[PDB]
Amino acid sequence: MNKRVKIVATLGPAVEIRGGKKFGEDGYWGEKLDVEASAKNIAKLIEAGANTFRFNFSHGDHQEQGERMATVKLAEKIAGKKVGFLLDTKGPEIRTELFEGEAKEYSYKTGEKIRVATKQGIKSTREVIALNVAGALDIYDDVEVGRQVLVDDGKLGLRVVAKDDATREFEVEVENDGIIAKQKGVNIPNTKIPFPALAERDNDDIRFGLEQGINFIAISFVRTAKDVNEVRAICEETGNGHVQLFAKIENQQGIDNLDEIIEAADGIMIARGDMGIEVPFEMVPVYQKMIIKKVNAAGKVVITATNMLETMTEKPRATRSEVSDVFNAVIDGTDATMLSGESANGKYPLESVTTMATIDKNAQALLNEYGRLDSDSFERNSKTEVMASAVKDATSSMDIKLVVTLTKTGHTARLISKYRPNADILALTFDELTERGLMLNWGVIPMLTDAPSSTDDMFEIAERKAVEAGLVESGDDIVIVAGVPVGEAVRTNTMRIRTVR
Amino acid sequence: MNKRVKIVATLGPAVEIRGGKKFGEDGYWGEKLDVEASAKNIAKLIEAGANTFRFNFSHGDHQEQGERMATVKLAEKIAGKKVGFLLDTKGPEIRTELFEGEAKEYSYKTGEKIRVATKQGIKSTREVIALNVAGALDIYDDVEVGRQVLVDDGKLGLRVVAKDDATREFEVEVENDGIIAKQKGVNIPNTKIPFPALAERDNDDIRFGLEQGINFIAISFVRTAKDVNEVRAICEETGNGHVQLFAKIENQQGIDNLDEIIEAADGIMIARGDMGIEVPFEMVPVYQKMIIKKVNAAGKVVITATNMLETMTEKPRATRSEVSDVFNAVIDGTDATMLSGESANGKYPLESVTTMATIDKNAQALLNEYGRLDSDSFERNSKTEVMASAVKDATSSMDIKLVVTLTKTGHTARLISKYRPNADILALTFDELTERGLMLNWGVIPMLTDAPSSTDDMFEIAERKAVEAGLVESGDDIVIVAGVPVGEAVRTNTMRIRTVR
Amino acid sequence: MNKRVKIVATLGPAVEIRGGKKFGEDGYWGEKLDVEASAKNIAKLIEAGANTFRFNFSHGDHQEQGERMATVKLAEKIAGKKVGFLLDTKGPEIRTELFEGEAKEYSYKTGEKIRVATKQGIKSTREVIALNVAGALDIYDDVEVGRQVLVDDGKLGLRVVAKDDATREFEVEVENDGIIAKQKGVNIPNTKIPFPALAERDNDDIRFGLEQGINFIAISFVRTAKDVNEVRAICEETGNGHVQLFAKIENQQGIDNLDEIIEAADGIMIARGDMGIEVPFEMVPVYQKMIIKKVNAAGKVVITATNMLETMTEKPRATRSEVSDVFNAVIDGTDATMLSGESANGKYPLESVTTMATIDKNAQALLNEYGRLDSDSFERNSKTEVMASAVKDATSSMDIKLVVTLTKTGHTARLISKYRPNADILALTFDELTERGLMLNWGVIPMLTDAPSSTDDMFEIAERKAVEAGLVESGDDIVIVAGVPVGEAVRTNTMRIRTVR
Amino acid sequence: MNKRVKIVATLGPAVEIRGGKKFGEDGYWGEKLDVEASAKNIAKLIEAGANTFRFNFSHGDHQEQGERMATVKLAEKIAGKKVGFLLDTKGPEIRTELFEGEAKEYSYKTGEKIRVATKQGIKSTREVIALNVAGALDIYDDVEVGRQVLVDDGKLGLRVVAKDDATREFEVEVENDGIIAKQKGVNIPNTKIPFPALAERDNDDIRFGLEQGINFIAISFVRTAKDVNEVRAICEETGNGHVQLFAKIENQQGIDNLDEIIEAADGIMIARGDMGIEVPFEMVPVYQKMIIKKVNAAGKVVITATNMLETMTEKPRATRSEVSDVFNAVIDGTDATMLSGESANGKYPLESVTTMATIDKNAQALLNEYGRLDSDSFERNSKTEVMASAVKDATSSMDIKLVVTLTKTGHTARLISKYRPNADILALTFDELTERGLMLNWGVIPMLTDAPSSTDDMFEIAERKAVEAGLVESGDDIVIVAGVPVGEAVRTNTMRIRTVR
Ligand SMILES: [Mg+2]
Ligand SMILES: [Mg+2]
Ligand SMILES: [Mg+2]
Ligand SMILES: [Mg+2]
Repeated sequence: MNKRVKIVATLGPAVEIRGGKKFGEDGYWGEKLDVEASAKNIAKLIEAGANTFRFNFSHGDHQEQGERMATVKLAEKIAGKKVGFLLDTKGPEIRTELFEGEAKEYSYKTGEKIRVATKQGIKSTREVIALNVAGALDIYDDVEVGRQVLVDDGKLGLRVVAKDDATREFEVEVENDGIIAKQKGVNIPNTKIPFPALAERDNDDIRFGLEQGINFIAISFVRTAKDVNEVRAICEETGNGHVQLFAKIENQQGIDNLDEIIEAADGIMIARGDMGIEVPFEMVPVYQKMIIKKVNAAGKVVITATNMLETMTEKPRATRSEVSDVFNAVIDGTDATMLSGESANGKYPLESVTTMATIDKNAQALLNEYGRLDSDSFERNSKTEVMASAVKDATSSMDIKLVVTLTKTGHTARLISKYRPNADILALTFDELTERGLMLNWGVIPMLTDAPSSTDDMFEIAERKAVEAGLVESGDDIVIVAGVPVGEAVRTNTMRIRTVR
Repeated sequence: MNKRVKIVATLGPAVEIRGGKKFGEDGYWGEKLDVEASAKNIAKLIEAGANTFRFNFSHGDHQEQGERMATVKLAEKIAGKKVGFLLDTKGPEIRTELFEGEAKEYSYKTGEKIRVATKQGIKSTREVIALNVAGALDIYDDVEVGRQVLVDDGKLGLRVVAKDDATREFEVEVENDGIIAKQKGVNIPNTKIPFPALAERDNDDIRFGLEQGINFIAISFVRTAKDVNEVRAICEETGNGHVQLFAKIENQQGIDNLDEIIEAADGIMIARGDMGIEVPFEMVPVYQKMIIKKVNAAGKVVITATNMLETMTEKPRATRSEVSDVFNAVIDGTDATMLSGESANGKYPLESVTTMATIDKNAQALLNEYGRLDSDSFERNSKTEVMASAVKDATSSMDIKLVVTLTKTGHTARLISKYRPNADILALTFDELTERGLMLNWGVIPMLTDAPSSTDDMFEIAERKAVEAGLVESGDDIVIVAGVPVGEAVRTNTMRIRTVR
Repeated sequence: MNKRVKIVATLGPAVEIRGGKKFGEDGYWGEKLDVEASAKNIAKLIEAGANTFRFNFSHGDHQEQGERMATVKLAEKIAGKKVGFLLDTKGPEIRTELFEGEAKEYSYKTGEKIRVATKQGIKSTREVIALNVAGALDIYDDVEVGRQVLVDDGKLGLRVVAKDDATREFEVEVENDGIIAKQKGVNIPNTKIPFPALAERDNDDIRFGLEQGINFIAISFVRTAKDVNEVRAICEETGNGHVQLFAKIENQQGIDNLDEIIEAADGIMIARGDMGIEVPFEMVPVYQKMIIKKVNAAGKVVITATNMLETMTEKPRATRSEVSDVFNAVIDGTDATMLSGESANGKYPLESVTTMATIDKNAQALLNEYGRLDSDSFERNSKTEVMASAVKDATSSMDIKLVVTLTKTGHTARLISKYRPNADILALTFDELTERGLMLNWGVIPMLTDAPSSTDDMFEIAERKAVEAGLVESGDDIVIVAGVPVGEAVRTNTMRIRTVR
Repeated sequence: MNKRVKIVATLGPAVEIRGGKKFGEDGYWGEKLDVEASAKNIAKLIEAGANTFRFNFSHGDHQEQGERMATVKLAEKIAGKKVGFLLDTKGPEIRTELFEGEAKEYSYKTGEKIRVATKQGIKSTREVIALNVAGALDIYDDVEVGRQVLVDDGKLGLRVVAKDDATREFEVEVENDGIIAKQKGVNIPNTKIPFPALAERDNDDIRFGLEQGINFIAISFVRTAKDVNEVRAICEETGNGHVQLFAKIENQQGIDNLDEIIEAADGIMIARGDMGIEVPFEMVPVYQKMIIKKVNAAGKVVITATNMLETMTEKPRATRSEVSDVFNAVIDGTDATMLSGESANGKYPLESVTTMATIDKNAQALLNEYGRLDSDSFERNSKTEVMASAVKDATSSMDIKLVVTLTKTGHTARLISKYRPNADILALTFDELTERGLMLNWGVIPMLTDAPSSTDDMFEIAERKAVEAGLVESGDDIVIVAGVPVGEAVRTNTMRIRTVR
């Protein structure tokens, strides 16, 4: 069987070996990276069914990230299977500042009264909490009395009951017992802090990433089309127009402007962590279903991500609720699922990938009977639409082992992908950028080949590759779809059903 | 603007000129056929939408029929358009014998008692009626007391009330006021007169016909598959495998065995004349609809025939009932309509064709909304069915001006024909037998061309021909369907939607 | 076994006995109506499936029509079954005037040149034709050069090639060999002769008719809603609100304004005679199907009329084309079929009815599989529509022998009628006007009974009547539908499936 | 809005107050129960939307359980809303024995070798583990070499590599690092230990429960129909035939025999805990979907249960994966969801109920567009089926606020429940057993009322109750469904749509 649902695995130290020393062993950070040993460990993740690696630019300097990408390049060589490179921007993050006296955290109780400091550069005390705002913004005038400041995944709330113009501070009340640790996430819902469309740090992060060579960018805290287009401008400036941009919907502004953001972007990442704090917690499953449906209708790529298998950071087997969650992400019709901590810094990086894939394959057995995605709802008054519909009805009506595309831009592959055929899709292409850019599209198995001389040659090549890759043998039925001639920039116009000789 | 429903026109004297004298004028039969001027009259029928000519071998010797076929051959050259040649067998006909004293007809009254003579060779009297049974069969032992002998289209009935073994005669009672003319048809329902599967006259008629060159044969009074296969054997023997056989369903045995007859034959002719006498009169519309449905499901050709525009034999304009009748034949999904008397020996042969075509085109504008044929009912587990389904859905979903196919055997053209696309079907072929054999298939325009070297050449040829024939112009969308490669004996597997340059 | 399609039979002399003498026998017109023996003949029509009688006020004075209505009243008492009374208006008819010298008809040839006289009161000559225009209108100023004057069912055409202002005449050319007899119909297509919305003769005809007691009125040559409302006003004035008005669509203005006419009227009569002359002949089947569809969607009654079984005027058995025509009227979803000449002044009035019913019952066995009416197309946002839908689905899903309704206004019966259930509809009512007014609605069997005291009593009455009428026996399933309470003016809201005890 | 999805809450100490002392405070078990104070706390759970309480007979003696049920009886009085009483059997549980020297647990490492003791009565050592098998069964001959013994929720595995016939012990290897605590669950998959269909302890538990008064029984570890029928026998013996039996599918034998078990039982409980250990972990979501679908098709009740909101035992807010899991249980079309530990012994009993309900209401907003259950797939050739389908289509086609049933046995309520109307269902009934037995049926709001005298009275009562309960006001549309007359034992036959006056 072929895992049709794509996997994004966040890379980190959990895979990286230093002087024969694994993550957790003391003075690990002291020793230097063994590139060969980690690449061998990364190769086991690729084999486990990871399709793309995520470089989270919230943590790690350019040296750290760029070296990691160099290791993956060699890991591809060991496994002999390519994968996509995804960069994740820090964006307008707010964190709790460091504590005076190397205090790591403090405990509070409900009813307690404390202050939050809007001044930048200063350290935290138990009595006053200093915020690290990205790009050193003053947020004093942008958060009002009665607003809510949340710390460590929204687990601890502080209600703003007064502002002091004298010190530019917020007087807050502790809503529940909890811990305020240093370097923890801060969220302030139902606010519009005037963060730039593009902050200078994120410009640098992307430019550094584009220089190393990336296939994707996930833009954090996308509020509007403007935020996506400011990144698009850089990609086109640097001669990286092939880079596909995922808007991360992390907040209410993102949901309100979802329609214009989906138009602007090449896909969406459902960022459930930040989203769960910013909107009612019991409403995240509603937005997850709605968002996947609309992105699919735009023919674009959706990633369901964050806390998919949270517990496997610490424990070898997931909870029944995590397994259910990953299971229904496939049944809503997500293109891709994402491991963040599980693969970056947990104790079970390879098992988390193996757990996620096995669930992904089991759900795809139930897609036919239970799948929430419907191809019938789509418009059918255009040549591409009737041609895709005919391919899907083929796979519906017969035992079709494989749909085989020859695609210059990969357009045909995204078209058939969108219709969710009851078959694996071979996407044959003529350049590596197009090959690696198709890695997150549902059911699509990208393969590099030589351009065809003619339509008959095209049909020869398609059968020859699928047979050589071992995907089909004699007696198996395949569908061959293309914009003929493939060399010219024409959209899908041709379909051929072939019994493999 | 392209008549999708085919027209079968019965040929006869009505078009034939003799010493410059039209049929009806004084001593016409004396003078010889002015072939050239006759062919001009047949040419105008073709130009007015006739697609096939019927040679009814019930009337006319071989010299008469063979001459007529020669005239049509020259008529196509005048028109510069080809048509199919259909032979209709006499079959197991019963007729009233000639009258003593050159009397033409006799009048009877209800309650009158008379006799019917089973002896062959003898003449008719007013008081005793002699039957001309095909091949001089004795029917005394095959007709029972209480059976019913019908004369002149079942307009006059005679009940058998007694048999006389001495004279081998039937004592009959006249059941309604009516005329018994000489040479009128005789029908006996609910009987099994043991006529041979193939009678010696019909073997010779077909052999003569096959020698001249015919594309179709209509077998009269088909009771069983056996009757069809006896004719099939001759076609195989003589090297005429390409000849397509229509079973004429003219009787109860034919209705009961319709399923095995449809398997045996290449299509059906609904013979409403004989059928109306043999079955309840008010049940003819039930059998017409049922038969069309089943023949379509077998992918074969159905012809609705007899009294389609009866009154246009005598009068320039048809009745509103006749216009209705031809109209609903198209809406039940007949491949073809047939004029018998209107074109063979009527006063308005050309007007009958013109009236029939205009009705045919009007009905075809209502086929989409009101058509009683449903292509969704068909099985869809095979590559021909999914490929035809995709062609039909294309024409459903877009403005498709033309479906174009390249077919060696014509299989693809019959396949798309069966699915009744909302488009004209250009069927490009490589031999005249295949061209002429496609002439009765719904919506199919057969055209001869050269075989394609390659699949891309195939796509070039299809667009080039449809543009040259004036069927499509620049900007128009076409579908191209084929079994690739066209030279190999493989069924339909390839579909291309092409914007005509 | 219950004829669902209603029959309208035109009454006339063909059934009327005079001094024991049938119509046709010597000096028939001299002798007086033997009412009792005539009523016996009308009784056998009702028994053979006539549901309504048509009094055509084009021919016959008030004395003649009023006597006929009296005979039908006594005919129902002989049959012990009731029927509806339909009056047909003369309307803006044009006829050829009487000939000088008691000449009955004259023969012309193509290319002949003659004149048509616009003066009123004058007689016809062979060389000059005088028109009898209803209400003595001058049509000289309302007909243009190049227009076409048709005589005897549009069988003979005269082209207006010149006008003479001096004599106020049209110079015409005979366009085909044909007869101009006296008292024959005259038609001028593509004209707006300014006939009044309601002419004084038709006001008096209706007033006379309403006085006798009629259930329906067919308004001839309806051009607009205005023409229908002028008649509506009289029905309201005279306390005859219950009279249901059928617009006869006889012309182009009627076709164009069909939408506003269907809103104004209680149903439509498809008048194929006049319509065939006024519109292209081969377009009559298009308008018949379209009109039936729209009238059904308005929940109203459609009657397909004229030349349904033409030949049975002269001959005992119809043509196969006529049987086809009446057959497809039922399959297009006509509520009723109408014999005009066949029952009014033909040799086979009772046989015509018997032939028509037998065809009607045969077609109704094919309505489920082939019926071109679709009740799924109807809007479903209201409680009547969901309630009717549920009744139709009940009859679809189970063997429902009968639908039984109790209706004060008859609204529920028209509702279920509109949805064309696969069941007979017993409509129990509380007054004769409502009983007789339901007689032309498809599948509805009107029966008088006593109002119910309660909903449970309603369910008792419905089962008791259907058992007593012999429509259902023990073990049979029925559906009971009503607007509860039946006494209150409320639309259908209640449905009960009952196994008959 | 009305929570349509039912909630089962497991009751326990977390709600019970002892000498003003809550669970966790030391020497709590010492003090006696305050009945009034706990009932006040249980009343807040009922208000929070708990519909049924589960008494888990694995933990607590008869004194403890029977007192708890007495408290709930008073809690109903405080809240003034009734709930169902569900008893859960211990069944063939295997637990780890107590440890010598009051050792609470021991730590092992992979590769370690230890023995498992099949002798009963004996205590545990670190070197030898003693099993507490229900009813003191010898399992030595029923578990084979190569089998797998799992402890604490299958988190620690021991592979059987040898059997010692001398001591009747299993030689085992530790598969993973883990803890073996005392009184922890033991599972041995792919074994058929010959536990009785009914063990003497479970007979006593049920008989004690039936005496106190229960509405439901959940039978643990159902393998076959036989296991369900042995409990059915007791219910009928004791005059408790109204008690509804849920088979808990906890094992492979249960899944293999699911069809015969669903026939035998009144519903199913998906017991995900035991099931997750007994079958592949990644396959629990597959069995959850399949099981819900089949139970629905049988018209029976399904409960999705175990670890629905696990983390809320310790923490005030659930994980995003738990919220997703509870969300998709509603979207698969579960009748009911279940809290076990969360409500029995966690720190957040009332918040767990409130969390579960809020999720349940949010999912039911998405049931219309995304619901996996389909009413169209059901048979429709029976009176009840067409009547339910008509009710569902009503709610589909209009804004129906409420479906109102009057039901003697509650049959009509289960019928409409099964079709999952887009409306709340008032189930009006005449006895408390029927009222409390309907509490776990999806969307059903049970209410006691007086029997109706007549059908009209029935329609009065239905509107009057729904208006008095505040469920509908003037202008709101309701559907009233019943087997008329309601007093007689007849299945559903009547439907009425009423605008609330
Ligand atoms: Mg985030
Ligand atoms: Mg014949
Ligand atoms: Mg008229
Ligand atoms: Mg369990």
